[PDB]
Amino acid sequence: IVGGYTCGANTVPYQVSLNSGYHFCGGSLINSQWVVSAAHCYKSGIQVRLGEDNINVVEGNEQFISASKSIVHPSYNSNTLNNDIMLIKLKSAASLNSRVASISLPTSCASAGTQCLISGWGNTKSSGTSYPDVLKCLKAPILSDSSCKSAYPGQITSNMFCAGYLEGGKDSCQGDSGGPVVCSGKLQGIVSWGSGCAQKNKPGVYTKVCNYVSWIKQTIASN
Ligand SMILES: NCc1ccccc1
Ligand SMILES: [Ca+2]
Repeated sequence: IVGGYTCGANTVPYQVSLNSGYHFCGGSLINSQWVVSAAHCYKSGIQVRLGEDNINVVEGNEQFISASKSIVHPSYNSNTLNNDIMLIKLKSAASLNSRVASISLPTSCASAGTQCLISGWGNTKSSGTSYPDVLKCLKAPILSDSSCKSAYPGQITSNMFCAGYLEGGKDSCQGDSGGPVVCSGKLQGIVSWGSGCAQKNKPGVYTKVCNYVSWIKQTIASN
């Protein structure tokens, strides 16, 4: 997250870190057994880390649970990033408490202009590299579809939305991928892609979760 703020420990209780020996992507806990992330975060050998603030210090509220199954969306296209969504099943159920909690799936798609909360442990610099140890947060509005399509001509599908600031300076970044975009208390986006971080006229692009609720619910009911 570039241009954000320190969230505060366990104030984003649905945020997870995906670990393969090191943090590599975020995700969101949607019930006691299942995490949503980005398909482009797929790896074999994922451990899900819940209850984290500092990812390099064991602080006492963590739960570390290995994945038993990953399911990339059937229509994921890694070239275009269309359908950039993946479900991860935990080997055992998480213990839900005030520091580890699920986020609800949406009923309706969020509206342009709504302020959302984006969070992660990704790079904090627009130019250069600095990775934080504690969770960072950013408030950013959903942009109009016409603004989004003008920023990325020929590249925006109906399964994507843009959020952020056309003037630059505040954005998600590398290492935030797969993490949550929460608007009005519901999971509306997944950190997906963009052109760099916090550059002018190049806002972040997010997977539009409201288009996938049927697939999520069917998949959970069968696995
Ligand atoms: N600035 C959007 C973004 C997010 C994740 C990875 C790359 C770019
Ligand atoms: Ca920790």
